[PDB]
Amino acid sequence: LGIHSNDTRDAWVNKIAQLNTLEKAAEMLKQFRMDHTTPFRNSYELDNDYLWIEAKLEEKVAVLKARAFNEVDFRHKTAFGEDAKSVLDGTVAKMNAAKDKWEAEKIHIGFRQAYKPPIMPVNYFLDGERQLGTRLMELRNLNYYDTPLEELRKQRGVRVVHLQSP
Amino acid sequence: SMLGERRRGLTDPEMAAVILKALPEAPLDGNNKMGYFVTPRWKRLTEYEALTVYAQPNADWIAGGLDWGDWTQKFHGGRPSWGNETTELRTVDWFKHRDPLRRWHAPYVKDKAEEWRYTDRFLQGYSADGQIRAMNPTWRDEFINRYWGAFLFNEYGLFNAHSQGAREALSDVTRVSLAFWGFDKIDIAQMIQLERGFLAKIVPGFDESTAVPKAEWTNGEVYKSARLAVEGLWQEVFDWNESAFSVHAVYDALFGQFVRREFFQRLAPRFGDNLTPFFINQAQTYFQIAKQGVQDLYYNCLGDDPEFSDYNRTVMRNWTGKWLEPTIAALRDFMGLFAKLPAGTTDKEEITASLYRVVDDWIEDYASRIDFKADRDQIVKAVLAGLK
Amino acid sequence: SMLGERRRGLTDPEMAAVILKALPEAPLDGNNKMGYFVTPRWKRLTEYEALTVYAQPNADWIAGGLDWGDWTQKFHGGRPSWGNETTELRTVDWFKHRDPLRRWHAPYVKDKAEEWRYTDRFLQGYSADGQIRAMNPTWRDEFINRYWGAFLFNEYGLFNAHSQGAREALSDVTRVSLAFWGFDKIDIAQMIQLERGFLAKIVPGFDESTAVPKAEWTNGEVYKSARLAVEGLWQEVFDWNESAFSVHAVYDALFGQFVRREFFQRLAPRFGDNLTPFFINQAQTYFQIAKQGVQDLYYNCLGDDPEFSDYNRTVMRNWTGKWLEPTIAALRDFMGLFAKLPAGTTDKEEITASLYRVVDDWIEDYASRIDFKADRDQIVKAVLAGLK
Amino acid sequence: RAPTSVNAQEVHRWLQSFNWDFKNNRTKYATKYKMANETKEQFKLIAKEYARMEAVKDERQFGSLQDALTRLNAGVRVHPKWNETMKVVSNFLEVGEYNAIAATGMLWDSAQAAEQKNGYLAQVLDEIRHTHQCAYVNYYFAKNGQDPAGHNDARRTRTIGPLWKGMKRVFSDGFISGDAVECSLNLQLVGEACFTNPLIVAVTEWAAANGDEITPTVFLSIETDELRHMANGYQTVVSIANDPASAKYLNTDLNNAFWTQQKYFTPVLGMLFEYGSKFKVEPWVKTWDRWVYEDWGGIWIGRLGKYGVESPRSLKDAKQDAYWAHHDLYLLAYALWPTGFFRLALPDQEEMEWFEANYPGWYDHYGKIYEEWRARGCEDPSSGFIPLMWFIENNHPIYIDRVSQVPFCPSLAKGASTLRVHEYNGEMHTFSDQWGERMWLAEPERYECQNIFEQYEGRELSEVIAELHGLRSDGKTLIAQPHVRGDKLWTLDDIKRLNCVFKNPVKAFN
Amino acid sequence: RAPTSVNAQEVHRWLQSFNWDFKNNRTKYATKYKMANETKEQFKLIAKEYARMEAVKDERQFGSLQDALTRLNAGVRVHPKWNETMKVVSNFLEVGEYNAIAATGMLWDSAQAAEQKNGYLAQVLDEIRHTHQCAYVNYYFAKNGQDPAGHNDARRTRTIGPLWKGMKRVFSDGFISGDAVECSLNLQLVGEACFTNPLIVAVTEWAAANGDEITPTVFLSIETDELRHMANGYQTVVSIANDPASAKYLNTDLNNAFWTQQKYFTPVLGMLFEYGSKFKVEPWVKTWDRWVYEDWGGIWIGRLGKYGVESPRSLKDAKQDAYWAHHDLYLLAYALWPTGFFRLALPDQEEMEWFEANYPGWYDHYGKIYEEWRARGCEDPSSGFIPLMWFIENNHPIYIDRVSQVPFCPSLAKGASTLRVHEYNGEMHTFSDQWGERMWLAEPERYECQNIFEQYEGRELSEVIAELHGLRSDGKTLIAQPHVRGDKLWTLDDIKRLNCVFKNPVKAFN
Ligand SMILES: [Fe+3]
Ligand SMILES: [Fe+3]
Ligand SMILES: [Fe+3]
Ligand SMILES: [Fe+3]
Ligand SMILES: [O-]
Ligand SMILES: [O-]
Repeated sequence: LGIHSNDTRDAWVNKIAQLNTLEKAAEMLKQFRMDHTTPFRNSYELDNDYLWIEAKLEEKVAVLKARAFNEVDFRHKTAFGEDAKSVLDGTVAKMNAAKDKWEAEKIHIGFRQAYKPPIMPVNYFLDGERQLGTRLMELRNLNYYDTPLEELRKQRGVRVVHLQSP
Repeated sequence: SMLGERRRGLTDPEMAAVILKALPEAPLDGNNKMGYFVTPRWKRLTEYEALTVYAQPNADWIAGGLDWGDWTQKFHGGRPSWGNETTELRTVDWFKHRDPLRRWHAPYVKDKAEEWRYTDRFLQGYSADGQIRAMNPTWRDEFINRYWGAFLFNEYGLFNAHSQGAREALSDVTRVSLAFWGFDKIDIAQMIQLERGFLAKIVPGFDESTAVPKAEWTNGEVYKSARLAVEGLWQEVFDWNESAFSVHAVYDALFGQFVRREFFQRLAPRFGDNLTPFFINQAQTYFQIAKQGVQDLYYNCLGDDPEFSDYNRTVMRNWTGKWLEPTIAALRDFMGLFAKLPAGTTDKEEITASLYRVVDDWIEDYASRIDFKADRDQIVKAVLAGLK
Repeated sequence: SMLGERRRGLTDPEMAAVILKALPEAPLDGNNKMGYFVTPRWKRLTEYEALTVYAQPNADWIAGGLDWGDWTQKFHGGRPSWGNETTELRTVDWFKHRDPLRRWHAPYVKDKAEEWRYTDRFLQGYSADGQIRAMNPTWRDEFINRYWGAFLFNEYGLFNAHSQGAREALSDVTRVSLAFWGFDKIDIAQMIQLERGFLAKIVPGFDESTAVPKAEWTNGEVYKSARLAVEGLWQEVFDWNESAFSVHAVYDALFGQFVRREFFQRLAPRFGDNLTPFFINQAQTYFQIAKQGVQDLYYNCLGDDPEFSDYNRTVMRNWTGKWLEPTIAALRDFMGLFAKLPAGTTDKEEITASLYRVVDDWIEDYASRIDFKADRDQIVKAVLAGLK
Repeated sequence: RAPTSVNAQEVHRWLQSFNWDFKNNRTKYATKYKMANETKEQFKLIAKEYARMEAVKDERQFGSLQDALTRLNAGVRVHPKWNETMKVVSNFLEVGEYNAIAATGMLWDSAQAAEQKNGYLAQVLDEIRHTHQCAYVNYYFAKNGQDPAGHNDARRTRTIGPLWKGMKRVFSDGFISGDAVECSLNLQLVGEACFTNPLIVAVTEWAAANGDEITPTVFLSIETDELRHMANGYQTVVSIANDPASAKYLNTDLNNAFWTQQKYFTPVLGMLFEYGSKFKVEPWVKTWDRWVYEDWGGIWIGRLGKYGVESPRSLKDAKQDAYWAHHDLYLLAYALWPTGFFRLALPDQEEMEWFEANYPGWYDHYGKIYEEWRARGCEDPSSGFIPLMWFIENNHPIYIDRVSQVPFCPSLAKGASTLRVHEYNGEMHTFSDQWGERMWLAEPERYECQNIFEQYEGRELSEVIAELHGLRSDGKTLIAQPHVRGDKLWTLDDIKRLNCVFKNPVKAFN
Repeated sequence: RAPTSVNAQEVHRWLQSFNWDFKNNRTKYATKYKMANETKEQFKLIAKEYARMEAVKDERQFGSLQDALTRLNAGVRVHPKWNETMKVVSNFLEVGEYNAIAATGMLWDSAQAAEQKNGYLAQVLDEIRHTHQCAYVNYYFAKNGQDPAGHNDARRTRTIGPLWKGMKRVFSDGFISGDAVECSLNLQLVGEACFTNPLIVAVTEWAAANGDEITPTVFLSIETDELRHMANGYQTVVSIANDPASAKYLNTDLNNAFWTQQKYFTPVLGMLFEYGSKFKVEPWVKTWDRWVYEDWGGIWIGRLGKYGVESPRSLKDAKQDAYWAHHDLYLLAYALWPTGFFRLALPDQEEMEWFEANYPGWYDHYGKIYEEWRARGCEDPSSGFIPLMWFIENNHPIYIDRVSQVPFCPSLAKGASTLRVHEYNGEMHTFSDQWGERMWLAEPERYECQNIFEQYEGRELSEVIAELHGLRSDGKTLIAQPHVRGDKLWTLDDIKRLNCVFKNPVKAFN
């Protein structure tokens, strides 16, 4: 009852099995990603199982989405009903408008949490990953070592618990 | 020196004695089969499976993975090294795929090397034998040079369409097959140029430059829709599976097969050209080889997935329709080339029979697999409407 | 057991130390080149030459031999194991010959093995690709099955003509080349049957039995004189050089090339047959490979021998005249096959032009090398008399 | 009618013209650089000639393996310690070869010039070959060796231990996650040019010294393909040298790449060589200085100077932290031996003398520790002692760097002892150096890898082993062992009785 | 439309039909027998498949040789005595392989059934492969061994010595001169089935025992082809069994062939094995009895009883003459050491004990002889002594059998001491046994081989050696040596100083 098979995982498989509405399933996924993924997760309580749980959710959302959407939409429409290309183009605009790396990072992370397939079509999603990632790196890698660690720690907003250097 | 300065533990008396002294009396485990934990596709586990399955370090969160935890380093933004998010298709285990030909690197290069060496011998025999003497000059200086040459850009484009897949494939068995499918495509492209280069050497005024065939491809009319379909399958598809499926189970299976088998392989022999068919034999041998792998992945494994069969079929029927249209257009534009042939080369009756061979073969080997209801008469009719 | 019971001197500590202690400080001779005394044909001695030249234990009384004295055991009556008496040709050294392709056993079977495995791949691709659908039924069932089939006996006969030479050849280099010339002929005969067996698998009703092709060969008219010539070259010639020379530099260079290249290779394509040419490609590759060896032995070495050039050319001209007549008769009877073709397949002008290509190639590659005064139009006119 | 043909170069001459222009003809991967579409490649190859040159090598290799080497029982007459070391060396290298396939696929997609794409493509195929070759080594030692366990299932057993996490960072994720150019630097400019190329040859050296003629046969064949990959890396820089973004980003991605690769190999390779062998070839401190400082840092990097490339700014730091690095890590690897998929041995008398001779001060620290552990019975199943207990008893916490995944013990290390602990949004993080700390601070979402203490927290050791199949055929004896002798092998029960339960060491700061 | 092809068996099914009838379709060679028109063959091969099965073997063989074995310096780490023995073993077998090509070409001509011709054909091709394989062994040892002389020019330097003459009888002329069936018996039914097939394997054992892993690699590969040849021999008997001529002639040609083969191999093989090695595998006396008496003269031969084949009537004499045969011959080979193309050594102390232990009485005869020769300085260049002189001083003439060419010294030999001297039409002839005497009396014109004494009569020793290129590259040091040490090598001047002049021993008779 640990690594690959455990009570918390069995619990979630039964939980997703209660889903039978693309809207419901799609909403739970988006919420799951908000609570348990990225350094901005609402908590680290599912740290050892969220990666696996997420995938199992995606499966339910994908199956429902294929049966609910028509060919045209499954290719150009998000699980929520948004127009993929619209979101993609919109997010990129904001990213290119980001004033700094701190702003850019927030845009990218958020995008992933909200539209990662089965929400947004893979073609549009990875296309965004391509444009968004480029801008994030451009801002982050400029004069990468200028800011001393003491200061960088403050910018990140981390709580320093211990430092030791002989 | 004769003995050398380096002492080897297998042959050096002192060192070997030390090694032998430390050896156990018998193996510390009787299970001497690497990959014993892999589920055999056939009667007994094969070398192909042992050496390949599970080489990819996927964690359990990617269907089939045996590892655990997140990746150690991800992309700026958070994207995983490999992830479920890179393809619409879903499965119970990405490691299920099996190349029917069980090709790992060694057998793969062994076979292609043999083909390279025999090809060289063939060319040396063909030229020494003076067989070029009975080849129709117009078919050579016009159809092989310009139109067959132009087709190399098609195969080349299909080759490049595999780049992302080489990076995103979610398993070793699928990554190896994809790589080989793509490498064979560039081989064909290079074989087209090889022939043009050969002709250049044995035909005084033959120019091997790709200038002519390239212009035809980039600006011509015969391959216009063909090029458009390629530019899309390659640079507009970000899903590694849609790319592989659409290219091999849609476009190349219809357009590609028609051009290679029903046009050049069929007409070249009529102009005293056994040279071009020597290379098409390779392209077709490769096409039929890859086909078995393509079928095993998208049908046996995905389309028939114990849990996502329905879903996957829907996605592929979707893709089948999405690209069937550009493929049809490609076939229509190509039809124009028939008007350039010398009077009496072929008749609408023959071309119609050749189109149905492609369509029927396609429906039999691909369309019916995912229950894609395709009408042979409408397809042939739509394409056929591109002649004079 | 683990290590086994047999101790090996290379790895056994005790034995290896015994070996090592007895070794010299350095090699007892710095000349580490086996065959160093062999006069190289090219810049540096080749592995082909080192492993081959002087393997035959000829004494000096057989031109070029390095040994001395009579054989240890001769035939009842006194015939020597090998001797000058087995061939009319003379030379300063029977070891001068060099296969331009430098084929010793390893390279030879390597290449043929590549051809075998690719042949198998090709057939599997051809069958799977359904390319048989567009092959003309009459050409398939009549000309390939009966007439191409009957030709296997011609190649089989030529193969057998090599048996005595395998036994009588006066040097290693010549024996190896001759063996390979013969082995390639049996291979071709077997590839003709291979194709018939293949068609029997992919074409319902096609009978792979050799009965029909054999009856054509033994009792038909088209190959009557061809068979008579083969029976003669094989069993009526007791001179191993007359056999190899007349087979390769007269009969097969004329009749063989015409049948393979100007009839089947030339017409098969016109009937949508890319299958037969696949195998004829091998036969022509083999023909051109053997030609280089045949030319080196008979022209470079014997016909240009510093001491017997004039003598050898006289004998070869003699043999050319002796065998040219039977060869013309063979071609003459073969002309009868053109009347069996569907109307419009070919015409007298095409036939004549193709005859001249073979005759002109023969005059250039063979006749001219020994100053044989061949009259190309006289030869062609004699053959054309066979057209019905 | 002269016999005529066409070769690879004659076709390659027109390869660059194979690509054509069109709106969406561009890389699908995020990147700060622009590879020039006129970039050429060094080797003028086509698919068929490539296959032939590799097929010939395969011929020799498999011929030696299947024939003479097998007839000589080469798979058996190898020192026990080395048989074990190859389980790690071959399988860990295998994943590097494997991810390199995907990496060059990504670089193939990045390049716009046909020749540069073709260059990367050749590597795609080469890395496929190397994957199967490393797999073959394990496959062969499993089939004919003295201990197949681990060789036969490393692909799943490697998962149990902490050393594997760091291997994935430099040989898996570092090769494919990030700016294509960054990955190229980790893989080719640094990975292959600085480490793998020299390493692969060095491995054949240590292998031969220890009776292993199997590895030299395969690895020497792999080595013949590396010149093409070196060139690929060199051309990567040349392809982006003219882009203005280069002067602004290249030296930082390179530095991050250099630190990333050395952070793992400095400790790990020296450990595998010196502690995983009986007969020694050369002291790791000497080897390291030559590879990193001389050959790479000097000659190799020097040639890229005209392209704006500079010696990594962290080079000085790397050299300072290197001296005791491998020695410090073996203590941890052995203390955690039950988590491996290979058998480990403590240094014998001759080795301790060798270590002290080459590393003054070695005995007084590491030597005395090992003798203490051995006298206490760390090699004997009935002792109830696993060295990890000694670390807990003497309050020596073992941490996992959040970035490199490299295990480190600040309170005991003779090498670097810095430690930085931060908390961010309900999660604690432990760093072992200032370069890795910067990486995390600036790119938090790139490094969320759970460490073994986090995953195994509260779990009893034997359960983890059992669940992840860390057992031999008999289903009771452990694959991993604290000695390399054939008797007194530890069983799952011997471990269960220890009642060792994992704890997340970072929680002590709560 | 399923993937289909055609295999060898499927084509072979129709091969018997390939041959057709015509008046002159008959063998071109003299023969007392008629090979049955319907004879079949065991292996259903066609050219393409034959090539593939041999190609696979070559790959493994050459891969081992070029890669691992070369890396292990296998060409060098062999006992000096064995490096010399392989000069003779590999080159002498080479001629057997070579003449076997011509022999099977002759049998291919003899056979009328297409399948039987085809079976012989495969052997023609196999014997070409074997010729090149034995060539490669000498080629390899010359290129990478401790002493290339002899290995590098045996094809011409073997003509200097008497042992070569006998080799040509059993492995050259015996294979191709006579009734095709008689030749088949010498080659296949006796030669390969009784001696070569067993010999080849035995050689790999003695080789491995003395550090030679090169020969095992090649010879074990040669061995994989012998099954086909054994079958050719068996089918030869079958093909002629139902012909009346068989009952009249078969057993006579078989008995003659057996004596021919045995006469040379009985003494020579045992000599190369026991005297040409350091480490022994098995006493020749037991090896011989098992090979000749049990395996062949019992099992194999008995299986052919149903076809009229009987155990050779001369088998008994062969056994009686066998025991001391090889010992008697080494005395002669060593005494005539300057005529060889290899270095020889006197039995060492440890060896003399082995000989005495395995051959009671060996010491009182041969042991004392060697001890005296060493005391006379047979190993030292300044002694001015060669064992031949000892034979002259003690009136022990050395004769050469007119038929088998095997040298013999009836006055000294512990084995057969028979000697028959005849004068005929102005020529003297010397025979050593009653079987060879009958052969000459009945077939005088088949045996006119001049012996070394007849050819060298009145010639000074150093002149013969010089003329036939018996020197090392320095053009002064002899290839042949009376010891295998690396120093004090005899030169042409050392021999010239002996002023040894050959004379024909038979001329003493009036
Ligand atoms: Fe690699
Ligand atoms: Fe590499
Ligand atoms: Fe043989
Ligand atoms: Fe044989
Ligand atoms: O590599
Ligand atoms: O043989």
